[PDB]
Amino acid sequence: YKPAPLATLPSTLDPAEYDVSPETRRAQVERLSIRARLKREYLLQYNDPKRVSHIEDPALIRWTYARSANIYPNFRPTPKNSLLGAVAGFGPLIFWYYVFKTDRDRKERLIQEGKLDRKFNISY
Amino acid sequence: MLKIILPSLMLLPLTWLSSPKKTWTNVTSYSFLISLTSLTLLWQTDENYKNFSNMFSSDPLSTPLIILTAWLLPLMLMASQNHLKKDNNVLQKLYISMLISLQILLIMTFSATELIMFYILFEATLIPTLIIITRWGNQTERLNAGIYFLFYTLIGSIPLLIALILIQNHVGTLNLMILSFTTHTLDASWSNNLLWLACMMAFLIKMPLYGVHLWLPKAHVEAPIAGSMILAAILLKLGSYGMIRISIILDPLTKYMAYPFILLSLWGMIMTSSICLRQTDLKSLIAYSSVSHMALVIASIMIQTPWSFMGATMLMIAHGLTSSLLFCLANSNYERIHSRTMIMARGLQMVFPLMATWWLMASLANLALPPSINLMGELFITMSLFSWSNFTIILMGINIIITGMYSMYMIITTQRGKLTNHMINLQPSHTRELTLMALHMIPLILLTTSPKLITGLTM
Amino acid sequence: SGYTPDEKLRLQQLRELRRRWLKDQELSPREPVLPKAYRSSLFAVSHVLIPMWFVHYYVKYHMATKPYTIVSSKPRIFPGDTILETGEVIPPMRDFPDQHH
Amino acid sequence: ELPDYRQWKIEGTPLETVQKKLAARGLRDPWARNEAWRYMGGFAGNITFPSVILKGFKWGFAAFVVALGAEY
Amino acid sequence: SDAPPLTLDGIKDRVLYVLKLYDKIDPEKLSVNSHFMKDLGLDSLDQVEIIMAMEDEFGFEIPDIDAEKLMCPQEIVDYIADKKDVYE
Amino acid sequence: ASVEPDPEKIPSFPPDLGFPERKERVMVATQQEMMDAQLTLQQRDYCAHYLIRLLKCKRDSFPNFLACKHEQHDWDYCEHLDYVKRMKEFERERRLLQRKKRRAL
Amino acid sequence: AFFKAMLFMCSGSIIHSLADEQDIRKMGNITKIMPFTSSCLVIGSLALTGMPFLTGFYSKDLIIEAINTCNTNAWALLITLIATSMTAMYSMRIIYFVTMTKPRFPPLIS
Amino acid sequence: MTKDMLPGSYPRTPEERAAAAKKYNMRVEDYEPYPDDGMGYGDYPMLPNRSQHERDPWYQWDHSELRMNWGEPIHWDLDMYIRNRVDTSPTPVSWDVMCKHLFGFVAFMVFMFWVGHVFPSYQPVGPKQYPYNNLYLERGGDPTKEPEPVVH
Amino acid sequence: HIQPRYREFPQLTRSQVIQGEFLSSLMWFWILWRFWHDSDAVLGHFSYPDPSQWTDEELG
Amino acid sequence: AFCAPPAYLTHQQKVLRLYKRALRHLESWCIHRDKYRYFACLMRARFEEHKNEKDMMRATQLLREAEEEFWQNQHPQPYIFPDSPGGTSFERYECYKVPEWCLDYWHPSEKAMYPDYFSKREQWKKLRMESWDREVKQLQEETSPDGIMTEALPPARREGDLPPLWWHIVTRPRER
Ligand SMILES: CCCCCCCCCCCCCCCCCC(=O)OC[C@H](COP(=O)(O)OCCN)OC(=O)CCCCCCCCCCCCCCCCC
Repeated sequence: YKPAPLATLPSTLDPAEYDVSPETRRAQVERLSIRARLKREYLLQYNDPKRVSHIEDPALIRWTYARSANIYPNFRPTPKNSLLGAVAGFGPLIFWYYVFKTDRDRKERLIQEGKLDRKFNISY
Repeated sequence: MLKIILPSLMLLPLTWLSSPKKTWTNVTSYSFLISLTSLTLLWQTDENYKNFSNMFSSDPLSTPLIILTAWLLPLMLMASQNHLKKDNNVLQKLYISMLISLQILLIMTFSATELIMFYILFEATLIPTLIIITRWGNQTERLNAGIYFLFYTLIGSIPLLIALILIQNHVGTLNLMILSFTTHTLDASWSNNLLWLACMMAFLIKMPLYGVHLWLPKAHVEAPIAGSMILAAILLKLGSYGMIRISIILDPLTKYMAYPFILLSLWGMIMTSSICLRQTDLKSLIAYSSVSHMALVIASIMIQTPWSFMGATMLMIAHGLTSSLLFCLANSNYERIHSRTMIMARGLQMVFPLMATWWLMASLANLALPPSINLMGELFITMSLFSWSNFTIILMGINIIITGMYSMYMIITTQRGKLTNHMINLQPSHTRELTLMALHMIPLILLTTSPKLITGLTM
Repeated sequence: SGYTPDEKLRLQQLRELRRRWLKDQELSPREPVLPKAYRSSLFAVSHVLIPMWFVHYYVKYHMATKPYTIVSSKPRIFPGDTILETGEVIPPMRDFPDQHH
Repeated sequence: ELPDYRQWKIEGTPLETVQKKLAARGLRDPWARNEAWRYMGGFAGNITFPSVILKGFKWGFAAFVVALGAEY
Repeated sequence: SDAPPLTLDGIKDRVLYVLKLYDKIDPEKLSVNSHFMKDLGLDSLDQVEIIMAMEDEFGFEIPDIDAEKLMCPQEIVDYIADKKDVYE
Repeated sequence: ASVEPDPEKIPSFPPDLGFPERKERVMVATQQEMMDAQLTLQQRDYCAHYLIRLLKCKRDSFPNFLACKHEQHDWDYCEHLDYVKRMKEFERERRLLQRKKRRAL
Repeated sequence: AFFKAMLFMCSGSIIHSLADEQDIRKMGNITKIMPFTSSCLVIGSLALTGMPFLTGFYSKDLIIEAINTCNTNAWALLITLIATSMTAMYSMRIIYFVTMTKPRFPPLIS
Repeated sequence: MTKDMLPGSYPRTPEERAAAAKKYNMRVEDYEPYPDDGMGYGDYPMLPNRSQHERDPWYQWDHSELRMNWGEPIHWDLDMYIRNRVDTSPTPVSWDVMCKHLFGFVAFMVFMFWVGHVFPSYQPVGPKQYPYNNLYLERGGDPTKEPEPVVH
Repeated sequence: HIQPRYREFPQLTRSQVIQGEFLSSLMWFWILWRFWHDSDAVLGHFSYPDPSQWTDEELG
Repeated sequence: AFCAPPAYLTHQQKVLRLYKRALRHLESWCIHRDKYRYFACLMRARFEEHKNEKDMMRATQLLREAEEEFWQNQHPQPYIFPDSPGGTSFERYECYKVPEWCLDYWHPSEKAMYPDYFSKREQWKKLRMESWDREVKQLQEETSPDGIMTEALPPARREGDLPPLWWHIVTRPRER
């Protein structure tokens, strides 16, 4: 079974979950004792009488800030980024220009003879 | 025309001459009653356009924009009733003394026969918008966008102030309905060629290209509920309106010169709509959709075919009502959760059953649902572009393929799924933010029925 | 793997509470206060008769009055029949020599 | 309600003649008296596909010969 | 439109019904509070055999970590019921 | 292919060659009577004369629609011939194609 | 429009009668337990393939006739003739695991 | 909310990693951000690209329909890895052999049409002989310009 | 009416079985009443005429 | 859905699960019943053989290598029950599970109909308000200061008290 970035391989392959080691097992404990400090803080805050508003969910607020207001403060113009940032803005924008002017010029010269005898058109 | 604005001048004392618990009702009451007075100028029994005064006038292009501007007022005057509910008496009147100035100034723009009176009102509509955002915005970044909105615009508008003056010195009067007659062609000269950028870009700042549009998300996201309506509904269109006007005196040298901005729109008319797929904030999402659609107007005026203008008035105004609608739909949740994000509330329609019908009918106005005026707007523009070049549909089609996704995905991840049962603060619906949506759609339901009214100069 | 005792009252006290809450049953004794021919020979009157008076008034007196709303095809004439506008009677068809079947 | 738990014997079913091949290896199959409510009771297992492709052939064919002698 | 509401006795008289078909344990001398591993002579593997009949009896396949816990047949009547919201 | 050299690409009548007095195929139905009976274009053979019978019965004997079977047999038989008449032009052109190679000696 | 408007219409008579299950695997004696749906499903599936007059003939015959009587193609014939014997196979599969093959579905006969 | 409760900028000074993970509620060894190759990925974590399908459809998550809890840092691209758009879940057939039997089956199945269009299944018959010339008129032709010479 | 049966086969309520037996019984009347009459599902009756078994008479 | 999965405490339920998965990925292959009842016991013996080893290496190398084989021998469309993940009826009747807080927004002419249901509900809210600090206090003085915490799943210690977090588990809407 050959994995990929998609169709990723399951847990039952991929030799984690097997090595019950003193240093590999302590991770799963404190990686989960933080998951129970936290579920707890939600369950204690979810059904609390007088919680009236919603659960603020700061892990989602750290996500949106990271994605729309912490981007330009972490921008360093390198290569792989500016050639990458010019092929994307001007690349197709220059591609289509040589696709339309050719059509407009193809279409135009065909008028100048009459080789594009126009069908029963009014749309101009 | 004076009959229409001079009352709007007189709504402004009425706010200050009315007690607090009786002034919303009145200035809401009569602002509808202005709309009727603002609606007599559909009496266009002949092609002889309605030239009331030596400065004012009317036009089958302006007349929709006149009437829409008076119809968003009661709509928006009412949407800010629960916003700024707890505050001082005076701000609760001053926001109204400012949100009426937009009615007066904008009606004086589309009524205008000249460009300077339009110019000084092109920008005098900016004082009542920078002031709404920065003084009632619920976010820290309210100021960074007010600067953007202030300064993206003027950089394009001050060369416009240099070309309008020059056309006077060449002609003398500088108005519409003379320059359309004294329209001497141009010699394709570098001197005579930067004039395009002068008298075209201020209007392409407002209709946002795929470049300068950064004021469009930053301004919406921060405007409370109503500096996004007028900022999208009409002010966003106020750029388009001038380009239908001023493009008459430059028609020989826009055949070739518009290939950038016929094309800087069509490409970014996909990019914005593609961004619109993968976006978190909900009020940042109607914005990018509004660039994708007004990008089709930028690629309308630059073909100058008659249907292309028809496909712009039908797409501008139609976008003006579904856009202002969706903000009400979103701010009908921000008043509850106080967050713009689109995943925080993902399972409504168990709780807001009837509002879901307004999200639905609005999304279908957002996309092209045919027996309508958005699709009629997104179609005649598609037909002009086909005639322009038959390889535009490879672009215009990808947006349609996209535009059916986000306008559904907005329906999915806010009204379909498991409810967010950690929200006790979902009050079902006020009767007041549930007639806002009626004052958008029933117009579309009716304006769809007689879109002979909504066409422009050509038809 | 077998319900440790301290994981047993949490899983039983919730029951007598759930079994009680779940017994918030709607009171069958008393609940919301709420202060053929005739079934078929009026439907057709309501829907198959009265709208026909509205449509026929529309199709006979607006559509028939406009030029090209109602335009048919021809009534498919075949040889050996007359016509109810002029008495044309069209001619019949010739030999049909034979077949075999 | 819920008939007796002593009626679901294996004998006669296809499980009988499936238990042999497990007895030839020695496993005894603890189940197959639960999954046996479908062969012995009511469902007297015999369903050949020429009983649904032509179900109703008897009466209908009998109904034809009337019409076959109703031309007169 | 059918399948009347099961209430706790058509379970208990139907769970124990099932266990008597197993033929490796339960010689008509079990009970409702009768544990498996300690006082009936089962393996842990012999327990996964049991839950599948119950799964095959209703159709709501038990998760991985709930068959680990369910040993007594009362506990099986005790988990089926808390989920399906019986005792109206 | 179990080689076939070149029996029929798919033409008919590259030659009209043959026996001297070959007759002309004759139509039975007058045009103006026939086109004006709204018959279509892809459906009008030389056997369009049996098919107006097929519909002058179907038109007037409108109920008991099982009435024109005695007249579809009249038509479709004529349309079985023309499918055979062209079939003779397959075998004719075949043998002719074989006869044009038979004269290659 | 008289087959899929039947088979769904006649298989949803199963999928709602017994539990919400809707696969061939876990249900297998619909004939003896339902003499009605197992009588009209055949009228659908047997009319689906080629049964010489059941409306899978007055449609299909003129297609299977016309397709092998015309200058059309070679490969698109076979992979329709093979598929013409394939509307029989999976229709023979509905009428085997659901309609034959002594039952397999949970005990409660609702 | 606090300024130093939100994200930051590529935690050099490894004591910051000790603070970032406790900010993101993560074990320190589990924390590693994007490789600092320019773009705005700051101190935000990597979180290997799991979809929200292989998360337990069982255990009763807090953010049900999204398979997350109140914290447990969100993935960057949680606008495709939700359980509506993309599934990176395992697959019984490997990927590379999935993308071989598909394009392999089609590409063969395409080439078999070309072989058919060269050797179409044609009936041994001639063409249709229409009543008149080719009728010439109701097919489209003016009877003011020429008639035509063709005849059977 | 509402009569589940955990196991052994249930009652028939003789309107499913008579209509089910009738709808299928109505077929083989119609299929056979149509095969006795309309037996044109085999070659028609038009005698495919022997592709090449005519010995050059009426050949050019 | 009711008990938390921790980090798995042994090799056991990694096997008792593989006897659960694969055994269910055989009835799909064995659509019939008697056939399935034969090939299951042959799958039983493959575990009843190599039952107890004490060589944990070779005990895993039978286990890990089972899914170097099982993965390439399972069924693409297994039989997953309705109401279970992926298969149908899973989230079907969730559109009709409203979360029971919304019932505290009606008013008379909407809840004055049947005043009996709300004659109960008000004193449930009292059972909840008169039991919260007494609940959190039991959570705070719990013997769970350090280290391991799966959830601690604390019950009500035997007095007149009302247990830990229960407005979740009680009052969750009804399945159908
Ligand atoms: C509760 C409000 C009820 C309102 C009335 C209900 C019926 C509404 C019908 C609306 C449809 C018509 C809308 C547009 C009509 C436009 C007519 C108009 O304004 O044109 C100008 C016209 C005068 O014509 P002009 O050529 O200038 O010279 C006249 C010479 N004597 O001007 C006119 O003289 C006629 C103007 C008619 C405008 C209709 C709107 C009136 C609303 C404003 C008055 C509000 C009164 C509030 C109560 C006052 C206290 C009693």
